[PDB]
Formats: sequence, structure tokens, C-alpha cells
Amino acid sequence: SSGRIIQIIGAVIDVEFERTSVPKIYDALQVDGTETTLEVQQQLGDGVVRTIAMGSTEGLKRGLTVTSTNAPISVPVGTATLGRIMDVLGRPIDEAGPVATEERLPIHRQAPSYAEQAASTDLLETGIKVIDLLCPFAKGGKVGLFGGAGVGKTVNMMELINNIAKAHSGLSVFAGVGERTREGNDFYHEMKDSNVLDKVAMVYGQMNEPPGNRLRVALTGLTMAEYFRDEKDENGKGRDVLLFVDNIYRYTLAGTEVSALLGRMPSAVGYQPTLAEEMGVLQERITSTKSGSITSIQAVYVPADDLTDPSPATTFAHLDATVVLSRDIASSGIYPAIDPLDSTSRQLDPLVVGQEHYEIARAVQNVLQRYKELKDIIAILGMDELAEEDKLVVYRARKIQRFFSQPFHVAEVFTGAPGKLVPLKETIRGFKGLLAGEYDHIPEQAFYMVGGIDEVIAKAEKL
Amino acid sequence: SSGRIIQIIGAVIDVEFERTSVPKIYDALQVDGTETTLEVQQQLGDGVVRTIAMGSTEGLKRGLTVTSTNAPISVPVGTATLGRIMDVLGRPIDEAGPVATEERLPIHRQAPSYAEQAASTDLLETGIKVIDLLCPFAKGGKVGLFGGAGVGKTVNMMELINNIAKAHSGLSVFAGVGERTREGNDFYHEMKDSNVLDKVAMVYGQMNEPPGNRLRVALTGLTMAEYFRDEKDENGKGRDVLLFVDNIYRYTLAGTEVSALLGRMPSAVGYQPTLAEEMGVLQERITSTKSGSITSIQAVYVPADDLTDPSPATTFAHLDATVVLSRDIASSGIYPAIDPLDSTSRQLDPLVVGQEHYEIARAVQNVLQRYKELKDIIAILGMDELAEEDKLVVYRARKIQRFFSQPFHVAEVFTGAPGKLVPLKETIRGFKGLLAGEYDHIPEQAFYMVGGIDEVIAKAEKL
Amino acid sequence: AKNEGTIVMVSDGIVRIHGLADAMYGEMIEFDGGLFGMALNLEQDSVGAVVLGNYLSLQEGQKARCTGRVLEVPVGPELLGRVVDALGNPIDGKGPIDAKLTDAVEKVAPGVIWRQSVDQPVQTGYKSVDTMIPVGRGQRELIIGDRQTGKTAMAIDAIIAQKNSGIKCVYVAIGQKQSTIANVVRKLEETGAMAYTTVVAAAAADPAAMQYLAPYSGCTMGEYFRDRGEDALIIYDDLSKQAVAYRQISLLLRRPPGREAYPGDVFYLHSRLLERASRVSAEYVEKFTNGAVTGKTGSLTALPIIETQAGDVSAFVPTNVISITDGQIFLETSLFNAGIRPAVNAGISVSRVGGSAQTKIIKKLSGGIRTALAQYRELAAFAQFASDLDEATRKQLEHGQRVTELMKQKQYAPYSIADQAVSVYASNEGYMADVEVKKIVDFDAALIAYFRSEYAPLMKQIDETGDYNKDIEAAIKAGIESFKATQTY
Amino acid sequence: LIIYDDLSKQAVAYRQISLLLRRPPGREAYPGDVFYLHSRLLERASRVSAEYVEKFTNGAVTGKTGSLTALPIIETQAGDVSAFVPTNVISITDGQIFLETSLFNAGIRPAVNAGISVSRVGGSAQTKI
Ligand SMILES: Nc1ncnc2c1ncn2[C@@H]1O[C@H](COP(=O)(O)OP(=O)(O)OP(=O)(O)O)[C@@H](O)[C@H]1O
Ligand SMILES: Nc1ncnc2c1ncn2[C@@H]1O[C@H](COP(=O)(O)OP(=O)(O)O)[C@@H](O)[C@H]1O
Ligand SMILES: [Mg+2]
Ligand SMILES: [Mg+2]
Repeated sequence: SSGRIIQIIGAVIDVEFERTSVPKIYDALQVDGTETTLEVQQQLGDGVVRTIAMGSTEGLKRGLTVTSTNAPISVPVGTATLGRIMDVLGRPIDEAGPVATEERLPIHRQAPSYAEQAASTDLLETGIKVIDLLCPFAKGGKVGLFGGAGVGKTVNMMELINNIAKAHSGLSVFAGVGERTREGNDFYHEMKDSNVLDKVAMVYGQMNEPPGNRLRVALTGLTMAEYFRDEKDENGKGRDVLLFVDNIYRYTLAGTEVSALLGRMPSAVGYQPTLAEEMGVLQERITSTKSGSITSIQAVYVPADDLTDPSPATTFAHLDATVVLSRDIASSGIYPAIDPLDSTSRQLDPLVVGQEHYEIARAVQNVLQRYKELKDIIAILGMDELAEEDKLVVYRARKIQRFFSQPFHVAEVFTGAPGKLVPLKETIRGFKGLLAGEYDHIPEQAFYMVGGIDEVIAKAEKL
Repeated sequence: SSGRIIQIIGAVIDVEFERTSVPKIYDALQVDGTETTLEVQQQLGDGVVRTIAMGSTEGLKRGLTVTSTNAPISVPVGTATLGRIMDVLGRPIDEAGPVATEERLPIHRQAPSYAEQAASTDLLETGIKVIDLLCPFAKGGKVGLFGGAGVGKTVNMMELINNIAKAHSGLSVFAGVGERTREGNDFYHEMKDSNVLDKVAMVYGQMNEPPGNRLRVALTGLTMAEYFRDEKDENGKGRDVLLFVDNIYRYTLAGTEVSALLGRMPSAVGYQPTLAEEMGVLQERITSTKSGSITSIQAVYVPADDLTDPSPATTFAHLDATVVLSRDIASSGIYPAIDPLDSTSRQLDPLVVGQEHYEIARAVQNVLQRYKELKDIIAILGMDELAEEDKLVVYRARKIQRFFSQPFHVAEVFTGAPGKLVPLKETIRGFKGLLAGEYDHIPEQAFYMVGGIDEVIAKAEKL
Repeated sequence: AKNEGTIVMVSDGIVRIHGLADAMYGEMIEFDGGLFGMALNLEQDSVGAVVLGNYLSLQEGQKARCTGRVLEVPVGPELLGRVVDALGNPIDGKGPIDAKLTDAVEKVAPGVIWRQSVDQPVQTGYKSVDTMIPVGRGQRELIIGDRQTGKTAMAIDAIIAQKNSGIKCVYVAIGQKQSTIANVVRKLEETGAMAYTTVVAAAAADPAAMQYLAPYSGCTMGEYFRDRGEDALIIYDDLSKQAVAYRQISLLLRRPPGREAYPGDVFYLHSRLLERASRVSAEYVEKFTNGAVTGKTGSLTALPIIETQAGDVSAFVPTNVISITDGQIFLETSLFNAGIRPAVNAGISVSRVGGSAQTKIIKKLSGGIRTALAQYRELAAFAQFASDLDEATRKQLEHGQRVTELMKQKQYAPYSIADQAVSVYASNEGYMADVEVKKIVDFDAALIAYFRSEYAPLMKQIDETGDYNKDIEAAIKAGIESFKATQTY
Repeated sequence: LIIYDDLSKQAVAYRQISLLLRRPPGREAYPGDVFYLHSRLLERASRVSAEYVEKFTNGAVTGKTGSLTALPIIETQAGDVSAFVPTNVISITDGQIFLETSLFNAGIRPAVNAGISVSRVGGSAQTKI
């Protein structure tokens, strides 16, 4: 009824068992005399199972006793996890006391069937108006921030965190393993001071912990997001949830880590990987059912300055939208600093969103592209010599690029500005009006940090 | 004696015999209760021989008995195989009843000695423009076509069959062509209505057969060619039978597919360890002895479209005239797509072809090679920059590249233009006139699929 | 004991079974809990097997039994307008399917004597394919390109176009996400093309064994009509995923690895499937039907899809698949992002059947236009460096530009035979020479609309009969000349 | 303040031990765990709070914050930062100092390229002056 450790090689721990009681795949076992828990991965015959240690490893010796829980690893999930930080097993680490939630779920579950898929393709609306018009997201999609370390990516995550609550009353989950660069306060404090802390649940893990801890974190985040989505209100409907799975440091590692979101190990099981069956369900677990929709935002690095096709593109296979952070525009100070041209989305099509949005969104990219191509000749020889036909193009491009800037509610406690949450239809109306040229008389500086069009005209009249 | 099956993986089957009745190499065996036969490939001691099954291994299990024939796979050879189509073991598959022939020969036999090797002395016209000039043929020789998938090897093979075989009398030709069934079924039908099926024998295997059948197709055809040439009618000869194989590569592909299962370690690119000898033992038997003659044409596949692959590189040494097809020329519209450079024939000697032919060929190759090196200069600096002595070379190279094109009798279904035939003297006269600087005013668009020079003149007039 | 057995090893969907001495190659096995396997590796003292379905409820020491039958799927005419998985179990929840027959999944193709040449056309609605790279009933052809190059758009458009023809169609999805499959099914149902289509779905959330056996079951379902004198058409969403699944299965099962980290018999894997598409002869139909039907010739068409990395065609696998089929259609990213849609490369795409798989009018018209396009492309590439040109080169260049613009078409807008004939006749005769390089896309649409509003009996005659009599060409010329004058865009 | 004279040589030594331990070579120049070998080391340099200092010291020290700074050195071949090891350490550090060789041979010493050498915490550490 009790086993013994047989072979400790790296993270792989082969454990034998009695003949009539051998743990089924994915079962969890507890090692007496130490803090560590084992997860079953594959069976090897002769009553021997190959497992991976989950807790921190210390002073392990051959032949240690082990007792079986007979059930998968269950993580506490509920409403009390909001504003807390937990271990990979759900044990809190923020010194704030135990989590009072009493219900838990297994972290290894099956995919929703073909009969549980949604009957349409809806667009998730966020507060940010650059992202919404140019790179629309999709409820159940997969997002990639292709952003380098220098730009302020975190404030974008915070703005999403705040707006989903307000926009759709949907909770969020954050999971990440370690930190790549330190240029500002650690996320926890940077979220505490902005008061978005109670709308999110956080799972974290270092690198000096065993490779088991580094793995199986996205699964815990996914289980929490699933519980948030499935919970129903008095109207008998679910919520829309965002899963912020942090990149694992570098993309070389993210090659495995991107594929870790696709269920691939970074050489944890060097003999016989077990991913085809574990992986590939991970890509599915993220979907929009009729009741609730869950979406995934993942950050990645672009050191070569090469993204998409220039980049390895292995990420490009499954990503539905790519958000690009530009250092030049950030130097400009237009925050959020998102490139309006390089960022792309597959949901920008005449069928999914309609012909109106497609016609409006496609036109602004053309004007931006033309302005970017003539900026050099404008620089060398000046604006005056340029024909008036292109001068209108330049003026309109400046207006839209200024309008892309937006006050953020998460930074209100610092700047003091009232902040804005611009609905999508109003963004469409304002962009169509600007493209047609009704706002031509409107002077500049009425779009920088001015939020919504009516606020544009209010700013114009107030000065 | 009788053995039993002890292991089966795909095609490779090893049968364990008694202590003293172990069958020799290549001693075909019959499996009782099934239409399958086995051939010995290698010995493993202990009374175990690892064999390959001829036919599907579905429907069989471990434990079945086998009877040793103690003789290689013998095929029927004689005058009665003429006009019949048969599978590799020699079973007729034309629904025309059995074959009345008692003479039978084994398909595994040694190679002719050094003493009985005969020279080749007589040319052999084919009607193609590029082949008759840059690569003359000779009776009793060996010819090969080198190409990547989709570049026209077959069409050229069918044109050669239609252009020499149908005219030469008493040929007693042999067909070992193996290709997409659709192409095969059409051949048998085409040959029949033309009433030339009387003096032709055929052996055909498809692509869907297991590796057992695909491995030994060519040996059967070689045996049927060897019998015919050797025989002598009273006061007569062997009929100078001609062999055409369109399936040479599959021999090596099946070899490398089963080599790993026979235990052989990987070599080079991963091709089998014994590539060279395996290719040699087959490519040697296609020769002309002092007792007869054989004229053969082969098709050589080029994997991944590189000629440095170990499979096509080994075959260069085994041929007299080599024809190389390039993908780029095919994509440019020029047919047939033969690389004027990298194509040579042993019979291109001033003593064999003559004096004028040699000078014409050398001048053509020199002009093309000179043009091959002027592309980068034209790119970086204008065309105008290069001297006139190179303008002439560029224009003559373009004209020569199109003039080596002609329409075929066989390939009229694709283009819809009538076929053409050109004798050697017309080719020589036209190229002599071209290199001389005459026909320098005719636009290069009149040299395309126009065949003979007077047709060039007429086509240029029509424009 | 010969049928009983145990389990000694479970990992990643592979179960290795002791005993089972009486076990054939490919014969199914029964697991505890309604789970079926497939014996693929037979050894000295063990049997390999792949599990069909979820294997997480299998442990060591369980039992297994041999059915004594090969893997088979339900097949019939009642499967039309339904969605099933790789074993034929319905998933759309529209009630059970009334099956009457079962067919083996692993079967050999018809022999050489029992086949026939292919002389009947198959329409697609695309000008490029129907005029430059023809397809016919019984021909196998491939769609090759990168990711996000519109490869699947061409496959569905073809399925929709087979409305009045009477060809049953099949669709197989391998490795796709559930949302995409649902969207495709919705699009099929909306257009009314689901009344004859059957869909087999083995999604990414399914075991590699399911993603490996999907095309075989699709072909077995499609052969029902071929063996009885009725045409059929089958589409494989992506065979690259099947290759990956096979490499997985053959590596988890101990088999020596090979070139490119791929295993042996991948060529055999992709060839034993495609060769099952054939056009049988009337004698074969009569013998199979036992005299029930006479004077009918069956057929079966295939359109497998393969994706490539970095847009190369000289890769080992793409060429291994090109060497099997009777053609290929190549889609280029550089043409896609440049606005040329559908992006088809004329030079590298060929058809091996040729004019045999065409109507009389199209074959008489669409002659020598693909080679002209390739020659134009090379001439333009060279002439970008040439300082000066003459009349002939300029004429060829203009014709090439106009033709490359005429071949662009929208999605979900299938042209008919009359439309293609009129467009190609107008192009060849030279009425598009004076028109600007731009506004060509408007020209063909406006001309088709005019020729549909008027001259309707001529189009009816051309649609029903493919004949091209002098009267037809005279009428087309007179109509195009009438449209040229006294008529504006 | 800790300085590692060369970290690429540590990677080479780790590769030698791994290859002598009969582990598979893989398709890359170095094994895949070199990344974690460097990350587990560079993660241990950080500033702690005053409360942690008091907690660890049992109240002996109060109102003082600990610290630790790392200045590892990485060797490149012909200025190739696209190799395996150089790109693993660039992406887990808060700054880079790029010393060229063309400037070094041209007399400009120290040779620091300001165009590509950046800092992340810069402007906070500097004194007011
Ligand atoms: N004729 C067309 N005109 C314009 N856009 C088109 C056309 N055909 C396809 N597209 C675009 O391309 C998309 C189709 O891409 P496709 O299905 O080839 O992607 P994929 O991911 O490579 O395919 P698969 O589904 O096999 O994985 C359409 O959604 C549309 O955006
Ligand atoms: N003389 C020719 N005229 C026109 N087209 C040709 C000619 N030769 C080859 N082709 C084209 O090249 C392709 C080559 O096909 P085939 O030779 O059967 O395959 P492979 O080159 O692999 O043997 C054919 O589909 C045909 O369209
Ligand atoms: Mg070929
Ligand atoms: Mg797709």
C-alpha cells in the first residue's frame, strides 16, 4: 500500500508499487518525512510508475515511503482567492492568512465537446480604442503581446484588468513563473497601489524551485479561470474571463514555454515525453461555450527586432491576434504605446465583424502607411513644398495618431485625470467622421489624452 | 523442412527453421494457406533467417507454417510472354489466361566477366534537337534521365519509345515502366490499338504494394531482357531487345525503408549503409556482351531537387549518356527542360561524331557558360555598361535557349499543337547558322516550340 | 488465452499487451469499458496497440479480447448531411444514423486492368483552375502552400459548386480546432450544400490515433458511390497533421527514427491512401453489382492539402507528396499579400490529365495560356534590367499583365461554364487590349452581367451542352461586339 | 557586489560534464538546460526590504536594507549576439554594456557604444547632482 523511491534522475522520480494497487495517470502522492508531492506521468510495467516531484526538493534519499491521495491535484477555487497570491498547489505565500474557500477542482479535466461550442463569433470589447478598431479580439481567442522589455506593457495589462470588470463584470487570473527584467515595482505592489488588486487571483513560481513547480502553473490558472467563467448570476449566464499567463523569461525558453502553453516540456522528461495526451487539450480548454467565454493573453520577447514571419513564427501558428509595442511611439509618449500598423488580427474580416468596421478600419491603415512613407521627404524638404492633397493626409494621420492616446483609470491615482472608457460604437463613429473630414476644422491637441469624440469637441470649445 | 513465424513488423518477417534445413539466401518460401511468398534477406544464426514478404502481411499471425522451395524466384521466359502483362512473380494480370512456357530462369544471377565485354560503335538518332547535338546516343549503351518531380521525365520517355522503338524492326522490346496506374493502363491500351503489342513484353508493379514487391520488380525485367538477347535464331540474332525501366529509384527507396528494420545502422544522409553495392549489382547486369546487345533507357529521380544526394550521385558513374532536367527551365516555359550544361555523352569525341559536330557542340556550350556569369554584372550596373561583345553573347544565349525547344507528338493533349520531328542534319545546319551571327535579326519569340529553322523563318514572318 | 490478454504498459496513448498469441495485423481489440484498440506491432513476446479514444481509464492488469474482425465503418446514402467522428459515431446530436452496411477501412485499390481513362470534367468555379489546371472525375490533385494563404477557401468553394452536378462530397478535418469546424459546418448549412455533404471531424483535442485514421475512413465512405456508378469527391483538410501524428505513433512505439527525425514508410503511408481514388470501368461496376446496374462507370476524386514552411517546394516531404498525385496547385504568400487572390503560381502548378478532363469549348479555347504566363513572368523579370525594348516584347508584357489581372476572383462567387468561356474568348480574341490595366476586374463582371441579362438562350445552350459549333462562336463574337459599343460600365 | 570573470566558460564546462554523462547531444550547440543554469544564478541578486532584514536578524538590525549587485561577463565571437548563450543572458538582465573592438583598436578607450548599451533602472540610481 506504500511505495519506495527507486531512481532519482533530474526531475524524473520512478516509484514502484504493490501489484494490486498502482496509481492511475495524473494521480498525486504524498512523501512522508518531507515536503514534496509527486504527479504520475506514465506507467512502465512491473508495478512501476514514472512521476515528477511537485513540492520543493530537499535531501531526498532512495527508498523513501510514499502514501497515495488516489485523486488528481485539486486547487482551491472560489471568490475568496480574489486579491491573493498562492503557490502552484494553491498554498498562500503573501502572509495574509489562509484562504477560506472550501471548494476545489481537479486541474486535469477534459475538453468541451463539439456540441458545447458557441453558435456565433462575438468580439470582446475593451476600453482601449486603438486595440478595438485595429486588432479586434475574439471571445475565446488567443492574444500575444509582442513587446520588448523597455515599453510599458504592464499598464496595458492593468487597463485590461480594470475594464473587463467594468465592461463585462468578468474576473481575471494571473499566472507566471519568475521575472525577466526589473525596471519598476514588482507586479504585486504595482497592482496594490492601483487598487485593481481585488479583481484578480495570482499564482507565482520561482526558478530555483524544482522543475515541477515551473511546470503545471498554467493549468492552475486555467482551472481558476474556468470556475470564474462557469459561475452563474441570477440571470442564468456566465462571465467572460481573461487569463494572463506571463511569459517564462526569454523566448528561446519560450520556444519551450510558448509550447508549454501548448503543453510541451523544456526537457523535464528526457526519456519518454508525455505531452501529446496532456498537451493539445490545453489549447482546447480555452474556448467560448454558450455559457461563458475564456480568453488568453500571453507576452513574448522579440530581441532580434523580428516578429511574426521574421520571428520563428512557431508562436504564429496558434495566435489569433498580435499586439505590438513600439519603442519609438513610447518615446513619443503616446501611452498605450501600441503600433497601429504592425499589430494584426485574424478577426479583422468583412464577415466576422461586418463591412462597416472593415471599411473604416482598413482606410486608416492606408493613411498611416502613406504618411509613414512620406515622412522622410517631409523631413528632408519640408511640408510646404508638398502638394495639398498629401497635406490633408498628413494632418488626418496626425489627428488619428494623437486620438489613439487615451487616459487610463488605473493611472488616475497618479495623474489625477478623470479617465475614460470609450465604447466601441462611439470609436467607430468618431473614426468615420474623422476619415470623412468633418473634424478638419477641429484643431490639434484636442485629441491627445482627450478620450471620446464628444470630449474632443468639448476640449476644442474649452480652448 | 517447415518453419514458423516468430516476429512480424510491417514487411519484415523472420522465420525460424530447423537445425540442419536452414534455406540458403534468396530461397523463396511458400506460406501455406495464403498467397504470400517470402524471400531470404539475411541470416541471424540460431536457425533464424530474416525475410521480406512478397504481398500484403495483413491476414497473417505468428505461428503459421512455411515450406521451403530451395530455389530463387523463377519467372517464365520465352517467346510466349510476348504481348502479355504480368506481376512480379510472373502471374498474368491481363485476364487472358495462363502463359504456355516451360523455360524458367532465376532472377538472381552473377554479372558478366571482363572478357565478354563489347564496345559500342554505332550512333542512334532519336529526333530530339538537344539530345542529338549535345548528347549523342549509341546502340548497346546506357542512357539515364535525371529530374525532380514534375519536370517531364515521363513525357520524354514516351517520346523516345514512340520515336525509335516503333520503327526499328525485330526489336523484341521489353517494358519495365512503373508509374501512376492511370499512366500505365493508358499505355497498355495505346500499345494495343497500334497493333505493336505482338513484339513487346510487360512487367508492371504499382506504388501501393508493400515493400516486398517494390524491391524486386526490376530484377524480373532484367531476367526477361537477358533471355531474349542471349538467344539466337537459326542463322539469326537475339533481336537486339530494348529495355525501358521507369522505376529505378523505388529499388533504393524500398531498400532504405527496410534497412533499419534489418538492423543496419544509419549512414550519410541516412541512406542505407550498403547503397553503392546494392546499386552496382543491379546496374551492372544491364550491359551488351559479345553474344548480343541491349539498349536501355532509365529514369532517375532526384530527391529534394539536389544532385549531390547520395542516391543520384552514385548512379552517374554507371551510365554512358546522362540527361539532366532542371526545375527552373521547366518553370520558364521551355520544353523539353534539359540543362544544356551538366549534360554530356561519352560518344562526344572528334573521332566518333566527326569534326563539325564537335566544334558546334563546344561553341554552344562555351556561349552558354559565358552567359551564365554575366547576370550579376547586369544587375549591379546597367545592361548598357557591358561591352558589345557580351551583348552578342547574351542575345545568342537567349536565342539558343529557346531554339532547343520543340513540340512533341505525345504531349499534344496539354498544349494542343501538332507534334514535330527533326533530323540531325537540320539541327547541325541551324545551329551552325545561328552561332555564325546569321538569324541575328529574328526576334527570340520566334524560336519557341517552332522546331526546324525554316519553321523559325515562317513563324518570324507571321509576326 | 489465445483471445484473452493483459496490459503491461500505458503511456501517451500506446498500450502494450501480453498474450494475444492469436492476433492478426490490424484486427481490433476490446478493452474494459467499451474501448477498442488496433494491433499494429507484433513481437516475439508482446503486442503493440493504439487506443481509439481516451485512454486515461486503462491500467495494468486489465483484460482484453480479440474480435476477429478488421476495423470497419458504417457506410450508405443515409450519411449525407451529418457530422461524425473518425469511427462514424454521430456528434451533432441529430439522432442515430440508420446504418445498413459496413465497409472495411483498410483495402487495396482496383487493379490496372479494371480501370479506365478519365474523360469527364469537374467544375470548381475558379477561372484559374478550370482553364489552366483542369480537374476531372477520377483525378488526384494537391493544394500546396503556406499558412493563411487561402488553401481551405478553394476546397470549400469546390464543394459548394457541385450543386446541380450530382456528385456526393465528403470533408475530413484533421487537427483543426472545434470552433473552426463549427464555423465551416455553419457555412455549409447556410448555403444549402449540406444536403449531400458528409463531415468527418477528428479535432486537435482527439488522440493521435483518431487523427491518423480519419482520411482512410473518409475514403471508405466515399468509395460507396464509386463502386456503384455514381461520382464522389473527397477533401483532406491537411495531411501534414496526419504525418505528424503518424511520426508520433511510430516513435512512441519503438521503431528506428530516420531522415528529418521522421520514420520509415511515410511514402507508403501517403501512397496507399491516395491511390484508392480511381475511375473503374463498366465491367467492374457490373461485376461488383452482380448485374443490378449496367453501362455505368464509377469515379472518385481527391483534393489533399499540404502546408509548407518558409514557402519552399524543394523540401523532402512536399516533393514526396508531389510525386504521388497527378498535379499540384501552389499558393504563394508574396502574391497573397500583394492583392492577387486566389494566389496561384502558373509556372510551378501543373495538371497531368490535361485537356481530357474538359468540355469541348473550354479545351478549344484555353490552350497554351499557362506557359504564356510563365514566359511573361520570366520576360518581365529579365526586362526590368533591359534598357530598351521593341514592339513584340511590349505586346507580350501587356498581354501578360491583362491576363494576370483577369484571373483574380472573389470568394463565394463561383463562375459557370458560360462565364468562363465568354471571359476566355474575350481575352484571347484581343478585346481587352485597349482597356486600361486597372478596371479590368470591373470589366469581366460587367460583361458577365450583360451576357446574363440578354443572350440568355445562348448561355443555356452553352451550359447544358459543352459543344462549340461555329454558330456558338459567331454568336459570342457578335454579342461581345454589341457589348463593346453603345454600352457603358 | 559580485563579478563573474567569464560565464561562457562555465557553460562550456557544464556542456563537457553533460556530454561525458552520456546525455543526448540535441540539435543546438549547447544542451537546453544552460538557460536554467544561468537563470538560477542571476535570479539571486536583488534588494530586500527593511522588514525582511529585521525578520532574519531576530531584531538585531533595524531600518537597514540589504542589497546585492551582479556584473557578469559574456564572451562573443566576431560580435555575434545571435548565438545560443549570448541571447539567453541578454533577455534576463536589466541592462547591457556593449564594448566594441573596432573602437578599441581605434584608440577610443574605454570603448563603449552608447547606441546599443542601455539601462532599465537608470535615472533612479543616479544622485541628484
Ligand atoms: N478569394 C479570397 N479573397 C480574399 N480573401 C480570401 C480569399 N480566400 C481566402 N481568403 C482569406 O484567407 C482566409 C483563409 O485562410 P486559410 O483557410 O487558407 O487558412 P489556414 O490556417 O492556412 O488553413 P487551414 O484551415 O487548412 O488550417 C479567409 O478567412 C480570408 O481571410
Ligand atoms: N513536351 C511537353 N509539352 C508540354 N508539357 C509537358 C511536356 N513534358 C512535360 N510536360 C508537363 O510536365 C509534367 C511532367 O509530368 P511527368 O513527366 O508525367 O512527371 P515526372 O516528370 O515526375 O515523370 C506533365 O504534367 C506535363 O504537363
Ligand atoms: Mg517523378
Ligand atoms: Mg485553419
